[PDB]
Amino acid sequence: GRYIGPVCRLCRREGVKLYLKGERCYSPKCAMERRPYPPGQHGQKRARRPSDYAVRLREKQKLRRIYGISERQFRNLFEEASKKKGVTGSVFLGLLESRLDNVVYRLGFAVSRRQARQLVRHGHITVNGRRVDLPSYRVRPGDEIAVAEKSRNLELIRQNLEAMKGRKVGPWLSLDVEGMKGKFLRLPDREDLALPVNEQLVIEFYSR
Amino acid sequence: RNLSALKRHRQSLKRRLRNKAKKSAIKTLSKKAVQLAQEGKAEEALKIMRKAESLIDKAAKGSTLHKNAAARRKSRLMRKVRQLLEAAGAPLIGGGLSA
Amino acid sequence: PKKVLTGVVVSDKMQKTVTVLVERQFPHPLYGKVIKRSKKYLAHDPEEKYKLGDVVEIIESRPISKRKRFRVLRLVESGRMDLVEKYLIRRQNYQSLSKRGGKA
Amino acid sequence: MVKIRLARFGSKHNPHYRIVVTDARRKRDGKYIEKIGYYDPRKTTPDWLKVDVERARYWLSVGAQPTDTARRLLRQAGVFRQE
RNA sequence: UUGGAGAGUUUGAUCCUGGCUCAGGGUGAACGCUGGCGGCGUGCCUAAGACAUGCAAGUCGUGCGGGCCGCGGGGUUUUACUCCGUGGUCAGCGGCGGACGGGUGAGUAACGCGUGGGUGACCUACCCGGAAGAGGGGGACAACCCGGGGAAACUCGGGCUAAUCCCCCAUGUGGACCCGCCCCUUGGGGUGUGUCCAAAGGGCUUUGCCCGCUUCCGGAUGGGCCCGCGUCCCAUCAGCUAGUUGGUGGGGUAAUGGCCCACCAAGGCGACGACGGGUAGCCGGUCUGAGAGGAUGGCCGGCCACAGGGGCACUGAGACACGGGCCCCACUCCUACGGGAGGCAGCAGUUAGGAAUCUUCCGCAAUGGGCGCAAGCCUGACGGAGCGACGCCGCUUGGAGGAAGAAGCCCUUCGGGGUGUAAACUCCUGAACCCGGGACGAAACCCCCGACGAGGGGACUGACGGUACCGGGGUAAUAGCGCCGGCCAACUCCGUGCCAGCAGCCGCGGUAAUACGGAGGGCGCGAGCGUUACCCGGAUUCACUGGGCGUAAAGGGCGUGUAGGCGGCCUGGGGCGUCCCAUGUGAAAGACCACGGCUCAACCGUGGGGGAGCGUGGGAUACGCUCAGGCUAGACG
Ligand SMILES: [Zn+2]
Repeated sequence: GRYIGPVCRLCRREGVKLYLKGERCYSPKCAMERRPYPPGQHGQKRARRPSDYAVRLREKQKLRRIYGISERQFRNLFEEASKKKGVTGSVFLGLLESRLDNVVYRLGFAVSRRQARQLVRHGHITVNGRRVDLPSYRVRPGDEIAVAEKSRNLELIRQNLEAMKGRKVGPWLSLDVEGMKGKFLRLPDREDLALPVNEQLVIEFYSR
Repeated sequence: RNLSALKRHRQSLKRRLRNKAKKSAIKTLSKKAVQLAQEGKAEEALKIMRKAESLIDKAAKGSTLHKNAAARRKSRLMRKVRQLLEAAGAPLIGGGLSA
Repeated sequence: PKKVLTGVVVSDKMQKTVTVLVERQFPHPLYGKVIKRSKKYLAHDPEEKYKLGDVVEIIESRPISKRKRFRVLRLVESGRMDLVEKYLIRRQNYQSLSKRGGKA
Repeated sequence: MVKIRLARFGSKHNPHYRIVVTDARRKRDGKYIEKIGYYDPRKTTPDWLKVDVERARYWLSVGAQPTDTARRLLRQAGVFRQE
């Protein structure tokens, strides 16, 4: 049960816009537009001061819910991010951004993250020549993440790339629209991420 | 529920007897050669020791006498003899005795 | 390498055999201070040479009797009862501290 | 009679062997004497077999009948090539 | 320096002490609600209870002789009888394997295990290497035939006979024992005289090649014994011991040894905890922990121990021998009541016990092992499948668009808010499912050429499995559980009324319940979620790190001094502790880093690095220790 349910309910609980739908979470309605109050009968109510755990909590959630990954995998990542030399936080984000599904998002082959996963589990994604249906696949640097020959003629992918003429791609990635390809240059750096999170709060969270 | 892996037992018996008739052989001859040196029979004593020393090494040839086993046997007999023959010196033959 | 130890002959009641007090020192496995433990090894004197209060070296040898796996190597320093006394008094104190009957 | 043979170390359907030298009487997956190269049935890597003849010849020299399959691998290594 | 989070609770209120409780991580789990998929792993933790059935070690006719059933062929004019070759089948004699592999943890607190050592106290089948030899003579017993006993299991007796079975004799390269000497130095090596000891044959491509045989030195591997250190709780267990400790001789073993016996002696151990009791296989590792430490030792690996309970030995390189033997005991079964037959702690399974732990599956293809010249036989070792959400890891139940927002359900200050982009509806993709193709693992032994060497060529052979996997087509296609007073993320209505009930702790509930029960809503996690149990953690609450004792629990009623601990200034020696260096060891697997393998990961491979402890050698000498010399500030006169 890798989630899948009401989405802009979370765009709402966190108070921060969560780009979970791509188009539409741009039209007067990711819900945060005009309705920032959280879900429930009690949305419009005055919110008491959030206890230390509380803040650490929601800040962890904001991260997790963004990539939409099951805590089980999220945790595991964090665990393996701690065994690596480097900054226990920036290194986290590194792996997170190293996910096949995620990459397809940044590469622009998909409207949103959610849509990206499907693109993979239905096999519309090549990698160094062989397809791949497992999103948890970690893309190493210098990989040729592409599109299924078969899937190039798609009413979806096609309408997406058409949009990529105008948008710049993540500084650590390259893409050849004319050929629906794209590479992973290097592990992006924190100073290269735009997230509205606070890693420190996420790390703090795991030491309770 | 029979097993043809009992022939071993069927055979052990044959060896049990086998070894037995050989060891007891020794025991007896040794115990014979010994009593001789007591009386001082410097001739036949060595005549028997010799029959002993032969039997012994012959049992080591097989599975009867472990190996070094035979050796003990030999050392324990010759040494036991010589010492006795001090009561009546002069070995007539000089068979099983270097000097 | 056959183990070699050093100690004092504290018992001289046995035939060809002598009891040796062997002191050993070492840092405690958790409390770190140097604790001093010890052991009696039954040596083996063929010629009845080593006497009480003599410091001798022990050397691992071919088993000889039940509990007597060492021969005496050489003598270190003759003439030193002071050590033996200690062994003795401790023994004496052992006669006390029981449930038979305490007196003065 | 010490032999020279394989040893399972892969996993269910992922067999990875260990050419080693050990007393006949021990197990397949048992304490060996001196491992001398490995062999991979499936050959997933370009480097699917190694031997170090130097040692391999020690043993045979000393007296260690190898396996039918084992010998085969040692032959590929060039354990016995007297050219 | 890649590493350490706390909260609730004694009061009217405060601070300290202090106990209780909780949040975390973990499991060979079990129970509840729910339950789709795959990979890998794992699954009696209790009665070491009892166990039907089947299978779990055998294999050689290139060691020897035959029985049964049958075929072919010879000597016979013919008949009967007979001779050779042969297929099948059976067992026997003999060799090798059964002492491995598989299980299990009862016992065991011990040189049992860990670690480092010793063996001038040792053995070691088959393998490897090197040296020497196989000369002559004879014997026994099964099978088989004849007879007797018994209900049975099985047994007795008489007779034949082969062999690589057995025994004699000679040769002796050599080897053994006594005695002497030389060297060494615990039973090590050289040597001299005396004495004693060897051996089988079989097959072919049969004048040579293969297998096997004998003695001896060496090797390799495997193992016996022995020593230092380490090894749980109780002192409401304090003295234990008579082969007991030692000695001489003798026995016995591969061999040291009170191991055993005889005699001699009077010893040996204990508060550095003897003995007694309780408990428990040990370890590599594993869990937790900031670490120290605590807990653990199933799966895998190493060592040990038992194979219904106890005893014993045989045979053998090896056993005191799980599916060999002798005896006693308890149990179960056959019984003509004399007497017998049994041992799943092998695989599967049965039943019992229990909270609880699987299929009487597939295969011998692979890896290994036994026997064989080989073809090959055996191989519930093993490789595979199956069952269990028991763990872990990966996967799905869809994606994009879509109202100032439907209905229904809840809340209302009745105006409206909420569930909610959620739905509906639009399009797109397409697990399942369908067709086709379809695997690595597997290349050897063998055979041929070559010299049965090297080298080269040829053949056979998969349980998994038609599975993975690739191609094509293809349906929008499971969700649940805990929780929402504080700790602790999540608040309203109603029902109720110290009731019914919750509850880890504090507590909640007697008509206004964010704490009971439903509901909407919310948080958390997701094929799972809770629960109980148990380990470590929080707990520096047994305190080495890292605690305390005026009144919180805690100075002994006081002194005396035993053992022990601890100790002043200068000089030197030794250098035991102590520190530095080099070296051997510290198996493998695991952990760690790195690279790679299976679409990822779990899982796996390969390579690197690290280490405490101990052995040996070398060094240092402040400080501790020790010996020596000297002092006077402690002490004493
Ligand atoms: Zn949105």
